[PDB]
Amino acid sequence: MNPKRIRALKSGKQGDGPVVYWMSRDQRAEDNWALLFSRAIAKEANVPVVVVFCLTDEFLEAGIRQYEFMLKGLQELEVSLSRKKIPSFFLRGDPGEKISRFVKDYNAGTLVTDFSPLRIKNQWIEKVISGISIPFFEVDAHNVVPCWEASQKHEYAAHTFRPKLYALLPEFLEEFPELEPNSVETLSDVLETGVKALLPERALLKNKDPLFEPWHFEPGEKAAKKVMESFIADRLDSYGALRNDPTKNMLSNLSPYLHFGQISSQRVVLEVEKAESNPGSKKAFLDEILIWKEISDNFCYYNPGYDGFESFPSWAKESLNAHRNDVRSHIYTLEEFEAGKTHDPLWNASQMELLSTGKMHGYTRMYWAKKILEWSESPEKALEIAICLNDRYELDGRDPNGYAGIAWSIGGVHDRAWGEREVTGKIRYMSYEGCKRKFDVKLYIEKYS
Ligand SMILES: Cc1cc2nc3c(=O)[nH]c(=O)nc-3n(C[C@H](O)[C@H](O)[C@H](O)COP(=O)(O)OP(=O)(O)OC[C@H]3O[C@@H](n4cnc5c(N)ncnc54)[C@H](O)[C@@H]3O)c2cc1C
Repeated sequence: MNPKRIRALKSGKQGDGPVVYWMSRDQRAEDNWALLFSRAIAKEANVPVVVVFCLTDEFLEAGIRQYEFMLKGLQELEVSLSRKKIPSFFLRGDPGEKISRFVKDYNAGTLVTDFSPLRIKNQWIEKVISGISIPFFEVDAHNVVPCWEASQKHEYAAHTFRPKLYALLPEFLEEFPELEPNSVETLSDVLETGVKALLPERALLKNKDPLFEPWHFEPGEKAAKKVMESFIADRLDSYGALRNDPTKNMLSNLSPYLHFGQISSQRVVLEVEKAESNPGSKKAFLDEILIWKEISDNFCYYNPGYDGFESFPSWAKESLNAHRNDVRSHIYTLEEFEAGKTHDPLWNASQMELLSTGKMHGYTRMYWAKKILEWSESPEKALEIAICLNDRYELDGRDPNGYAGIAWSIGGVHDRAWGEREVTGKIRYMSYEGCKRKFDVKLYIEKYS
């Protein structure tokens, strides 16, 4: 219990009814600080707690691979919350209008949401505060250290965020207390109608066969815990020296569960720190789930233009601009990149892996984004192409981790200058020849036709 995890958004008259919790980024019952604080505030106010989720109108911007994954977990979440006397209300529409009408017609006392630094989340918040008179608070239930408490500014490098975050670990890395219980439309409805609207835009093969394969990642809080415990007892020892070999999938595979909030990163760290494994293989894992993951929330929180050329460091903007008029080797289009029609079979295999599984390997995701810059008309055209492709097919898309990693590959955010070659400038270059020495490229290409 720490009061630094909750920040007030608007102060008003405390109502006389139930505490409404606005679930957005953390779709789980266990290990949800925003859910725990909702009950704690409800208990001291002699009022029940209720959880609300808003299905936004932006779902038609992505495929069904993300729609079915999150909705299937919501079906498990509704039953898991019913076992704790907490009613889950699933609304469909704009949050600025659905939540404003829900608070008034339900007599809410205190309305709480979870933290998300993305622009669209701030878009809803601005409209919510314009239609409520009750207190409005938000809780960071996605980061071990609150994003505003870790650093009060945009950190420039990973080696500068590591001392600040690791110093605040003993105050914020704590066990999760139990969520004690209190004292309309079925989800199968919207899942059927939603899929029907996304079917014409589903990615297919030549024989009218859908490209997505949904047997790689089962959604749900239950399946998320099995993936964590399996990775620790079978892959944690080999994560250090095999995280960059996509031929062996020696990764946690938590990104679909982590992005949708189906599992807490603080719970994952607790189980890893209390697991006797290789010393080097462990330190490399927390470096990604603590430093690199929570620096992405830091990137989107303190940079309003996180998806634009303006958020690049000064040295990268000067480097890339001096190479805007350099002759590009090739200029593929959005339709070419989407179906993997480039002359680089390592890039095609990376794009084919994303279409068929919905989760590209960590190493190949850097090579995939940097070649987009090398084959684009302008750096700004690469940002849009990389964002549209990542957010449409990645199960972990539409996440601060994506915009930060896209800014890392194209603009060198949280990176330094390198050799100065044409087009890419001083940005870190990843050659096909350098990839042949790191791992078996012939194995990765043959794994995806
Ligand atoms: C251009 C680009 C786009 C990306 N798009 C996304 C995205 O939209 N959403 C997303 O969650 N990840 C994205 N990744 C970040 C990273 O690739 C993924 O976190 C990782 O691939 C997820 O698969 P994993 O859980 O099996 O990896 P693991 O090796 O198991 O990492 C464990 C966790 O640490 C975090 N993590 C790992 N690597 C990074 C990293 N480089 N930066 C920040 N956090 C990290 C992830 O949360 C990850 O779940 C992107 C990376 C790049 C370079």
